[PDB]
Amino acid sequence: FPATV
Amino acid sequence: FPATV
Amino acid sequence: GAMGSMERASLIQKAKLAEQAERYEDMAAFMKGAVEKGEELSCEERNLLSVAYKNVVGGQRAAWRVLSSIEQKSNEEGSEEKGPEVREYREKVETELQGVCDTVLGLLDSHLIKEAGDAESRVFYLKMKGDYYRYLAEVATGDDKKRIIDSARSAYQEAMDISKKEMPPTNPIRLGLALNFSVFHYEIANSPEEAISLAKTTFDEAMADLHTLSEDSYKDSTLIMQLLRDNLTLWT
Amino acid sequence: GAMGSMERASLIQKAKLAEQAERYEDMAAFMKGAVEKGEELSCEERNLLSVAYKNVVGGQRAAWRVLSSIEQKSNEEGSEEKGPEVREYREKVETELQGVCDTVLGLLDSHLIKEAGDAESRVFYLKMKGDYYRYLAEVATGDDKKRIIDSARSAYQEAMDISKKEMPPTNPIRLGLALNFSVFHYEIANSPEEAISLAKTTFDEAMADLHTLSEDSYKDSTLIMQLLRDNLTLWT
Ligand SMILES: *CC(=O)Nc1ccc(-c2nc3ccc(C)cn3c2Nc2c(C)cccc2Cl)cc1
Ligand SMILES: *CC(=O)Nc1ccc(-c2nc3ccc(C)cn3c2Nc2c(C)cccc2Cl)cc1
Ligand SMILES: [Ca+2]
Ligand SMILES: [Ca+2]
Ligand SMILES: [Ca+2]
Ligand SMILES: [Ca+2]
Ligand SMILES: [Ca+2]
Ligand SMILES: [Ca+2]
Repeated sequence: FPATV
Repeated sequence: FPATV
Repeated sequence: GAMGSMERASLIQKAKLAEQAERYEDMAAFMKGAVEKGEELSCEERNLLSVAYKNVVGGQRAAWRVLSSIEQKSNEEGSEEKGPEVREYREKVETELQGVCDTVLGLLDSHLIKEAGDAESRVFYLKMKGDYYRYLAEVATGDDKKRIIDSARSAYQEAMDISKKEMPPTNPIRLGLALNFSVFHYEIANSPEEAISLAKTTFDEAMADLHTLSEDSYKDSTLIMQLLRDNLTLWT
Repeated sequence: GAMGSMERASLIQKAKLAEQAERYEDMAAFMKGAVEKGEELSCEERNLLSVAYKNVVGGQRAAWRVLSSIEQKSNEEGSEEKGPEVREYREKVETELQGVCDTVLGLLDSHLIKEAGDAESRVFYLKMKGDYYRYLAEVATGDDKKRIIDSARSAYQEAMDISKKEMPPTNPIRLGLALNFSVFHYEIANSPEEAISLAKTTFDEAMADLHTLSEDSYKDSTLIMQLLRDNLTLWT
């Protein structure tokens, strides 16, 4: 999964 | 802490 | 609500304790109580609200993904019938997840966003609105999926417009918003080229502004820039 | 209860799914429902019950320890007064922990232990009884601490007597019981010499019986023996 903040 | 199962 | 009898300051204090104890459901309940006192949230307080719900919904999402994968496998050719239980339990988890998203969206709508005038607070809350509609979109399968997607998009776009006008390109809120909206494009809106373009442009404009920053601000901004780079590497 | 309308087999199926999704509160609720159907539990089913509650109470214990440490620091000389909130929140967590222990002890008393005739099931349930009284003892500070300690001791001792008469010295249940009762001695009963003696004797008697085992049984027994050794190394 891609990075989110 | 000591090991327990 | 349940927290109606507790002082606002005591709620904040206990949210911080809950964070230290990794009790994120309790942290979320304390911060919900604090929001429902009706006063605006400070920067620190906004961050406590976001951390608590991020961790609660993050666990829900991970569990939903596990269950969805099992359910998908159950519907392949040659799979033995096991009854309604996998679907029922995935549905239970999904309904709980939707309820947490609805709770956060409700706090934003009553009345955090409308009272947020400063760019940093308004952008922070609109980013959250985009994120929790995005989590709703991840599990949406019916006649409202398009509308949920559009609600996410609209919130993120309003946040982006504000951030571009009012914040420097290295601002951590601005950067994190862009990171997440770029993921929206890739994972939700079926727009990988838009995702890549946004990540790239964001990274490059931040790089050009790093020279203006203190050592500590530089550290914060470069950490988020590395996440943009990580996604670009995944996608290219 | 809440699970009264769900089939026993569906409860078991969903407990397994909950385990895969790391949803241990849901797993525990499903297994509580299964126990309340009134039928005895198979070996696999006993293991699901124990895993679910172990993980729930394990998280509670870790949070309680964090909060207790903060509270202890708040009562040192030179510490600034911060009000009742740390104590109140530690008390909340403690009360929840006590409620989980009471729930498990209630399932054992109504009616898992009295219907357990085979040595392997009876010893398994009495070990659990000792463990959950031990967790109660960890947080006990009033006029019942002595009685809680004695309840743990009594359960463990009954389990030990059965296991010595009915199970081989390499049996994993027997070994895990001894491991935990030895920790009881060290951490709860202020009997470190008893703890050390028990761990040592258990290890040595298991070593002498390993020759009788298959490859897979050998692996199981030696894994638990290593935990005995790890504790001995910590304590000597
Ligand atoms: C009040 C306010 O400004 N809140 C705020 C600012 C910045 C962050 C934040 N800073 C960093 C630095 C490095 C990394 C990897 C992440 N990071 C964040 N995360 C974050 C969050 C949790 C929300 C929205 C934007 C960002 Cl970047 C956090 C909170
Ligand atoms: C029905 C039954 O026999 N249940 C059962 C048997 C054995 C275990 C078990 N086996 C191992 C092997 C290695 C290690 C490190 C631990 N281990 C356990 N754990 C355990 C549990 C969870 C409860 C009671 C005794 C033991 Cl040893 C588990 C379940
Ligand atoms: Ca007040
Ligand atoms: Ca269900
Ligand atoms: Ca305002
Ligand atoms: Ca039935
Ligand atoms: Ca409290
Ligand atoms: Ca029986």
